Amino acid sequence: MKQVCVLGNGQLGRMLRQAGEPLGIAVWPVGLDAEPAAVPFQQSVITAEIERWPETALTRQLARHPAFVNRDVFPIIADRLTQKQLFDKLHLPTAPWQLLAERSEWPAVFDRLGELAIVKRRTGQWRLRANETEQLPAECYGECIVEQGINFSGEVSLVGARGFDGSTVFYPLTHNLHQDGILRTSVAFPQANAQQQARAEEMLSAIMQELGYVGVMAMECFVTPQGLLINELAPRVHNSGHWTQNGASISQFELHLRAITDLPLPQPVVNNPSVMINLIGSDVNYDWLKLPLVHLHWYDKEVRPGRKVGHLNLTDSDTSRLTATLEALIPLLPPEYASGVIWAQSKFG
Amino acid sequence: MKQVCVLGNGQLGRMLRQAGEPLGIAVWPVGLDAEPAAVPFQQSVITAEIERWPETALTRQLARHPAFVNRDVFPIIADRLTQKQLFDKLHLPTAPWQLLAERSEWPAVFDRLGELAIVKRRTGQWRLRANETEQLPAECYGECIVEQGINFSGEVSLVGARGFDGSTVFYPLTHNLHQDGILRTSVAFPQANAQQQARAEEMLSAIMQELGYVGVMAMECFVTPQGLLINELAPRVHNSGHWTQNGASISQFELHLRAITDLPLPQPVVNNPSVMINLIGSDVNYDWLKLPLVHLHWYDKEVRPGRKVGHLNLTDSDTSRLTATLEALIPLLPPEYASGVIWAQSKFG
Repeated sequence: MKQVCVLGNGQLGRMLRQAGEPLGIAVWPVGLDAEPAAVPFQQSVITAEIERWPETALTRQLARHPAFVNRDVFPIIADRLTQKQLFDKLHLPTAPWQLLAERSEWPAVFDRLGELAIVKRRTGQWRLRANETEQLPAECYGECIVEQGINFSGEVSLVGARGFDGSTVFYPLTHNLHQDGILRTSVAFPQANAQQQARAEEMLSAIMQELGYVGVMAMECFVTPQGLLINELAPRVHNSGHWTQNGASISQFELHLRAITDLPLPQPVVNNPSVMINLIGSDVNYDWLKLPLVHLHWYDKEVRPGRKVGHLNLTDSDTSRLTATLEALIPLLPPEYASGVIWAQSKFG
Repeated sequence: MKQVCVLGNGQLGRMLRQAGEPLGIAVWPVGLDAEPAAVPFQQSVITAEIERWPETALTRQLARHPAFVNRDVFPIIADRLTQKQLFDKLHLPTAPWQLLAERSEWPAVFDRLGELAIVKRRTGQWRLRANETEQLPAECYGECIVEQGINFSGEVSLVGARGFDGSTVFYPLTHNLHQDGILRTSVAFPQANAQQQARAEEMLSAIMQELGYVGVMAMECFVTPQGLLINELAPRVHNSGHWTQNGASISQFELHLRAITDLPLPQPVVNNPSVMINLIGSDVNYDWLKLPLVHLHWYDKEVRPGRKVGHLNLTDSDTSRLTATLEALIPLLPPEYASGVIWAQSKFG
């Protein structure tokens, strides 16, 4: 019996545990509060569904763990500065940026970055125009970064994994839809554009290798006129990959578990397209289940506005049946969901 | 005329041949490269000065030889795993260990084995602390073993032999000094501690018998607070037994030859203490011969750093004369030899 402890007590941890079980792998999602005595830390591999955590009884001992996988990577990614610098080091396309040091810069920051300057904290964000300069916290100077405002045609993410052996497997690119800064819909086609897929894998491998990363990692990018631009990275299973639960032969959760426990890591097989619909601050509606293609993933979380409470995965070989199902779902969902659905739908047309 | 072929062309083979001659026993040290036509394999007993060898024209035919003595033992000893397991099977004290299987273990490996974990390959070694875990090759997992880090008071070896008849003879324990993983000095007293000597013979006989071993075998141990611990075994004449050339009535070389050719195997007689000083990557200095007690064994090998090129054996009934000689040798030897000499000297005081 293989064992794994997951630092973080959310749906990702729950979903990892769910995938673990049928494989004979025990996964123990742990909260930060928790006492080091409650979890089998001592005899398991340790992973995390969170990028950064506070210091506690637990996390203290964890930084000592001999088998806390990718322990050192988190921080690099946790900090926007270091993350951005990593892309730079590898010569990967990303949006032009620089850390915010002093007001003197302001003038030329607008010169090479243009009209809109996107300010961001290192550890939310501002969209300042030349005159809104004064609107920013003073505290920001040297703790906040600026990025060129990028106009993309679309967004995509590359989900893949790397093993201890340097082996690497990837899923097809997934098309994402964010609304109000929230992932709402993801679509995956079994056969992405081969060139674009190739271009993206190239960048993710360079990254994983450089980092000595073992396990599942997601890379978010913008589709632009001058190729793909790396936007952000996630050192863990990621929402945009949920569709793999029902749409691939090996899910992202399983994949993550296989890699860290040294299990085999062949390339997953995707035969059909999938559509994932994220459930945000909405209540369960068992009516959704009248559609046989629908697969409900309820996180069992107290419902709240803006809170991801579950997701729906749809996959089928029949795109018509697939689109029909989306339509049918419209009315069964709150209105805010309509846009996302049509969007998804818009992909099969 | 008895005949023997020695698989391996080193000093051990040379020394066996030297001992063979006056007894009317022809010994043919053979290299691996060699052609099966060059050696009288067909009409001799075959032995080896090496524990493991590659596949060749020679070694091919040898695995067919009807008189390749202890053919099957080598491999058992060649592999640390199987060796360690043999001690286990016989219930002999040895340092706590386990093969390295997975990172999950790491945590508890440090629990029962302690602070320092000694990693070793099966067929060099690492001394990893809990955090140096990541410093080990990935390849190691399941091809490398871990051993408890043992704190011994001293090191000793038991050299002895077993005949086809199950008869068994041993030399007194020999005190060894290793430096930088290299044997530097060995001291033997005619009368070892009777209990300790008894305890050690008990373990070596159990081993030889179990293995059906015929010939000379050496057993290296650690002297600890909870008795002797078997460290390692050598299925052949061993460096720590060189002193027997001049310090015993029957040398280890002769003994090895007698056993395998079915000659008589009475217990050798040791009347005095002996001191052997190994010549490592040093040049011959005929000045050493101004000391009448010194017996030089030059291997006739191209000199090289770290290479054992010869040894000096000293034996006498007069311990004062013996210690004086050691002192005298200090200056005639490179400085690196000083430590070993004083050590040896330290035993007569």
